[PDB]
Amino acid sequence: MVLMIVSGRSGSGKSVALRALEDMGFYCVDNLPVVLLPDLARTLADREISAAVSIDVRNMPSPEIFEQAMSNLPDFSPQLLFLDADRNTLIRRYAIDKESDLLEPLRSRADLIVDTSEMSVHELAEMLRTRLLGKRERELTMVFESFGFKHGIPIDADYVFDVRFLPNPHWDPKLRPMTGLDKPVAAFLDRHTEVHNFIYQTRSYLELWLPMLETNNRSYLTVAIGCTGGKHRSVYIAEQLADYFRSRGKNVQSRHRTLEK
Amino acid sequence: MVLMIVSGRSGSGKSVALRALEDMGFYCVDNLPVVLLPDLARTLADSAAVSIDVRNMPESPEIFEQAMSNLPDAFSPQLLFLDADRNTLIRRYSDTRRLHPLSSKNLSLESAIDKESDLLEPLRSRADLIVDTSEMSVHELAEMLRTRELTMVFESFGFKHGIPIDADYVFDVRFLPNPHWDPKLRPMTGLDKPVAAFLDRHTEVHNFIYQTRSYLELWLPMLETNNRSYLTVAIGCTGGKHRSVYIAEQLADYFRSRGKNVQSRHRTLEK
Amino acid sequence: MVLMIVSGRSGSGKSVALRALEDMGFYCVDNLPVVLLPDLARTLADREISAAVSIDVRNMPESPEIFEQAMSNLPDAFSPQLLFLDADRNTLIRRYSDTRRLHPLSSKNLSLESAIDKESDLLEPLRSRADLIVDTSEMSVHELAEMLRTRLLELTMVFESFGFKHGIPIDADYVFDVRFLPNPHWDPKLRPMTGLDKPVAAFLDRHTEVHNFIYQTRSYLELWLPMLETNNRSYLTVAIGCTGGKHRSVYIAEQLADYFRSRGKNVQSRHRTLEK
Amino acid sequence: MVLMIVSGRSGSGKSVALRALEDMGFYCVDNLPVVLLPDLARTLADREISAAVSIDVRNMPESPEIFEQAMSNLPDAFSPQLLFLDADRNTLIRRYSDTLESAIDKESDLLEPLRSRADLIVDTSEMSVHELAEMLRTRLLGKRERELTMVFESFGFKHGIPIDADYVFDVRFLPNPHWDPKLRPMTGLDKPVAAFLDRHTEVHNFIYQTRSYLELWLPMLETNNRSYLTVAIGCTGGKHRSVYIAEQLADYFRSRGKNVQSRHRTLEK
Repeated sequence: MVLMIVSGRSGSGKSVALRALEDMGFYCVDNLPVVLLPDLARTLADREISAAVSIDVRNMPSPEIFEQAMSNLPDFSPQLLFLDADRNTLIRRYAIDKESDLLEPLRSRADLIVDTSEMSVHELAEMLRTRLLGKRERELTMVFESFGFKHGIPIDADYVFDVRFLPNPHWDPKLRPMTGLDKPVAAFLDRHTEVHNFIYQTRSYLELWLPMLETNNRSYLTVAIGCTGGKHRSVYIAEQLADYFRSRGKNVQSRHRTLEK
Repeated sequence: MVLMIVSGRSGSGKSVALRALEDMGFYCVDNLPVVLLPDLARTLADSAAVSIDVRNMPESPEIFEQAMSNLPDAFSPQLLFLDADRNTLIRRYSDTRRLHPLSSKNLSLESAIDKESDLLEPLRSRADLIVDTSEMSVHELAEMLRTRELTMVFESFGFKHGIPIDADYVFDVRFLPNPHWDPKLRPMTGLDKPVAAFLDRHTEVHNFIYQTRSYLELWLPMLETNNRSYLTVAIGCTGGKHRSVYIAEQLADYFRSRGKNVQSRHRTLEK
Repeated sequence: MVLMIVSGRSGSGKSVALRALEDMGFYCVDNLPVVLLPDLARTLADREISAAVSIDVRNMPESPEIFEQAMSNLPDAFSPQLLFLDADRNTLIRRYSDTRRLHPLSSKNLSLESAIDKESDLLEPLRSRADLIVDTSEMSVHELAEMLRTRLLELTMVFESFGFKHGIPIDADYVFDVRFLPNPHWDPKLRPMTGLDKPVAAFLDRHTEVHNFIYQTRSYLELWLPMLETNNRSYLTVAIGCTGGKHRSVYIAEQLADYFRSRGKNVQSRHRTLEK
Repeated sequence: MVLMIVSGRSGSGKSVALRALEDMGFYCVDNLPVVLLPDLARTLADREISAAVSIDVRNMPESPEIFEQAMSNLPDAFSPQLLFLDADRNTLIRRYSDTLESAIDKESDLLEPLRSRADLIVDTSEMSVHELAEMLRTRLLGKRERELTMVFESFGFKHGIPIDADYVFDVRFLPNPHWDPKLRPMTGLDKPVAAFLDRHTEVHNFIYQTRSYLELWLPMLETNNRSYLTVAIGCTGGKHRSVYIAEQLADYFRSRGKNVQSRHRTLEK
């Protein structure tokens, strides 16, 4: 039923908002010409799925075409979000006076507006899931936590997954002082087909049971990833699994026992 | 006037192609449905770049054929199909989003990427170009495309007169059997049948023609796609009257028979 | 004592293995002719050391009878063990130095492609009898070495059942929560029995969704079981747990256990709640 | 007919010398027990092929009588020659920590039987890997003064083909490392630009198929009285792809024992 029309200054993060919608299951068309907007909708109404378009400084038509084109919308209920963005922040993400004026028709009719000035990629993403799903507190909350077996299995765990067989980044003495949050330890593991495959099959196995765990009256679901030391492999896989479900819209929380000291 | 259809398995770099085509000046619309392709085309007549992906491929080619049929007269379609190794795609995946957010879940990442080549077989089997992005970084795939028919020229020269400035390749044949052994041939050239009958009756000349045409055929495809109108292959002996004249015309007739667009020149006989 | 035979295509890291085997303590002889292998072996016996030879494209005798005949005469107090490293065709190509004949001792080859392929054909006798095989394709210099230090220093699977109110068993490697499956406490007749007692078993067996959990778990375990087998791990512990540890977990644990018995594995079952 | 015995203190570069002997065609056995020396030789005598062994501190017997008894037992058809490398204390440490002083000092005692019989002795102290390799061919193949000389030079097509070229190969179609702005100030002698070109399978295959094409004709080009052979590789700028491929081709023929010389026209400005 919902048609999300994303707009905003170039550099504010409209593409990020658009990708986050896709991960939930929206069907998104980027930089579609304004005039064809209704044309798209009728063909997707019969499809029965939620849509998201982007109107960008390269795509805005005379403000009369925008009012005219949005008026011909059939079926589906709309909503227009655009973000504002600091000049120095917009430049850093990538004249400006011509680009601020052109978007004024869109700037004036937007149902929601978001200041993305201080937000990172992950931080803009999660803010937007929150404003289109609601900080739902009465949903199950998934905790993904990384631990080291030599320090003991966390008492609160519901599931425990052993990752000790995957490629060990302590083998490279350059990486030995870093953690799984640090970009080189990550790249070590990404070059291994089996690290990807373990992440994928694990979240797949959880999603098999997530409907039956979400609905029975459970407040938490605790998933513990563990290696020998809790510094490298498990820290990576846990944040990885954790950020996976975040994109699915779920209520997720990550915590790394060995690193929180 | 050109309609750029970017395609490929997820992980192959089509997201890079659109950003590059846009930096080039195309109008880029991502994930426009197939049926509406001409309607976008009709509105632009008064060059565009779209992407056909697993998320919009209609899974029955008749939807693709019908949609391409209604394309306006002012626009010409050209289909780009970036691809990469199965395991390379798996590594490129950033683990935190559905590979196919809009269709049912798969057995494996292996199976996920494999069903995607099966589904994309029509776009790939009509693909004007295919780019194996398997070895490429972010920048270099970009630049390969910004850097985006051949005529081969075989010309014979004499070393005492200097190497032709337009040469790309230079092959020295001064060591092959010298036809100056028969004084009858000494005033003739390699275009005259007797000098040819000498050089042909020596097995070792065929071997050089053979190994040289083989070494060229190794790189001929990669020279064809990169923006070269001409490829100049210069054969040279000492005077430029005998052995080079013959061999150069020989290489020419080979690639002629392979159908190539070939053209010959003899620098020593044209003065 | 061990006679370690390193093999593999050119570019695969056999040279790395020998540097790794040396840091570990082998007496390493590179390119020794096959025929002299027993002669090397007997001469190391009275000194009581394990030695490492490399059989490569430069010494593989093309006639497998020469390798078997030589393997037959090896002394008694030595046990032969064959390692064979390989890599992707093109990865070998990127590894090559460009500046040294690939096969400096025999006929030149059409193609780098045809060279590396000719090499796999010549080494199939060694590859087909290879005790372990290592695809070094994704590995750096250090990690091929360190991988070898790690398993130079057979598995029994334990499936055990517990109750969450009593705490997770300390020896668990994997813990799977089953508290969401059909609860057999619906039948108060079952309430004093355990998951080993036949009526409870017929309960859980009657629900299609219990088989699905049993099936989907052992299949998820099968994904990693090969790598846990080669990883120098003596035991693998899979703990199934419900709230009480009497019914659902006791059954499911015994199920997974009997499954891997049928694939032939080394399994042993345990129930922490029934052992008190 | 030759049996080359490479030795020296650990860190002297004997592994390098051993490999360089292989690239030319010796049959090399590393770390063979000293006692087995004659057994190896008897098996290679029929094979009609020239061999090289290495005697190292990990392999030299503690009593020099076993080494001398063993070397006496060498068969007729092999002629032994013993090469011995030595180097400065600080230099040995440096090559080693890329592979106790009371240990190297106590270990110096072991090698004296070999050192005092050394037919050639080579100071590898100030030498790089390429330099030790090039020196050792010189002391084994002579100064190849009357042999043909191969000249490999890289140029840029925008500056014109060098006049002395005998063969000219165009590589402008290969992955251009100017695509990575990081490489733009470098040359093909700089390690990253090489690493760029190495990840490409066709950069390897081009170097190989070119050196293969040249070796097809080299028997006839060496023999007829020709003093020089000049092979020019050219890309547009003569800074990256050609500079790399040219030196690669050159170091290949260097390892073959040939008389080689490299020159890069655009970089020698």
